[PDB]
Amino acid sequence: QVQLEESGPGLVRPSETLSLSCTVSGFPMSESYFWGWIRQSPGKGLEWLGSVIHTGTTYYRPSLESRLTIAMDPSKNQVSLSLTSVTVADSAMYYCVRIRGGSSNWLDPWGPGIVVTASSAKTTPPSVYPLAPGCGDTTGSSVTLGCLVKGYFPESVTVTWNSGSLSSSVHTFPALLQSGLYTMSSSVTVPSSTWPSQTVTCSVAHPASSTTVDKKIEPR
Amino acid sequence: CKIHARFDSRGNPTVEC
Amino acid sequence: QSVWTQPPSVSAAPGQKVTISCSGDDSILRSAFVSWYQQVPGSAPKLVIFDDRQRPSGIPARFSGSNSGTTATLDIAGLQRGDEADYYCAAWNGRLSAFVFGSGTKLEIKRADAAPTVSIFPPSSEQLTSGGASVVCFLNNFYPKDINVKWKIDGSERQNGVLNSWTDQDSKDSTYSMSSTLTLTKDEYERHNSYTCEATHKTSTSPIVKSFNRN
Repeated sequence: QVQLEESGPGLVRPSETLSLSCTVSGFPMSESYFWGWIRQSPGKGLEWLGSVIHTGTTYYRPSLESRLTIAMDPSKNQVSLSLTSVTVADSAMYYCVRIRGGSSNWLDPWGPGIVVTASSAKTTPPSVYPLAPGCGDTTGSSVTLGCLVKGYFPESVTVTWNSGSLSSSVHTFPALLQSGLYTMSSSVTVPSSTWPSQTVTCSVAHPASSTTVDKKIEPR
Repeated sequence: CKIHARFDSRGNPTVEC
Repeated sequence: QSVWTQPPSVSAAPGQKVTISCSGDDSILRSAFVSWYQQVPGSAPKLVIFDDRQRPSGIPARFSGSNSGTTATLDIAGLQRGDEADYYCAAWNGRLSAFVFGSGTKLEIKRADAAPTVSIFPPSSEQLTSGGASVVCFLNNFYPKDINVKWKIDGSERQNGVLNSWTDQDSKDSTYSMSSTLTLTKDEYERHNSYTCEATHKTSTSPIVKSFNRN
């Protein structure tokens, strides 16, 4: 079965060209299927950009056709997107898709997606802060801890937890933007018998700034 | 009874059987 | 149209059935095949119906589709908690010569009302070095989504400097969670003793109150 993976930059400047590629493995690109691109702006719906087939035939979204080129290289096993004169409104998650065309026009499978921000703002790594209970807090059979992630740009970060218990009782809260910087947080719940008697650490990855930050949650 | 046009293009209307 | 018309939301309990509609101008869907996509928050869309009414291998028979020519429908029967997702229809629009998606429909799965588990956290010493101070309150695993959070500093209500963020519906237990963050300067923070987060939710007329005292 078909395997798709998008690659490209997470941050592009206004008026520059966005270039993405998609590696297609485990399926012949010379079969009768189109290869295309879909995008989704944060909190909004799906938008078709266009598609291409090995014969050279291409279809584009009418509003973007002047700025968009979608092409393929079947030896390299790649489908490409090139969107010129980018604006802030081009920020989105971009997905590569295989398309059965003709009268069907179904999309299966989809790549995992790549987040792309169009902005003039500078890349900024996260500051990460431990959230431990206040002194004298009354402990039930479980205890919640957290990490607060502030002051980064652009999206995204990933927050993971390491604990003695290997609890997956984790909540990751969506990031909010304020004066050009995002803030988010994450909570983990573990049995009170396992913290602070065993370690709980959060790890925060921000690929855009090539930064990873760990914080150990220690009692106050 | 709705079927495909009898796949190297996109947007072809379906036809009746 | 350049986007097909769908209702914004539908909601039902496990075991029940929902129907989601997808409409265009007059009978524009008559000679087009409609497909449907399930998008669980945090993941890519997944094909669930194609060619109006066919299911890919692996998709269960409780997903079904129809296309009357004016309107296409996705039926989801025997609802399960993992069906929570945004659902999108799609089809070629021959009048525009472009592939068109629907506006999307969020499916909420119902459950019994549940009160939040509330936890409060003072600012870390490390943050205070920045000159800022965030006091954080987590309100976890509650239903329904509607909730009110009040912050008090030394028993007095604080309205400015509060940011709230909600999770998407949980795929295993159908609950929601929320973070509330009060941001003050370090100097403000250090002028007061008691910090309180109060959560009012339909599960009780009494707020759930969590506090800490700096001394």
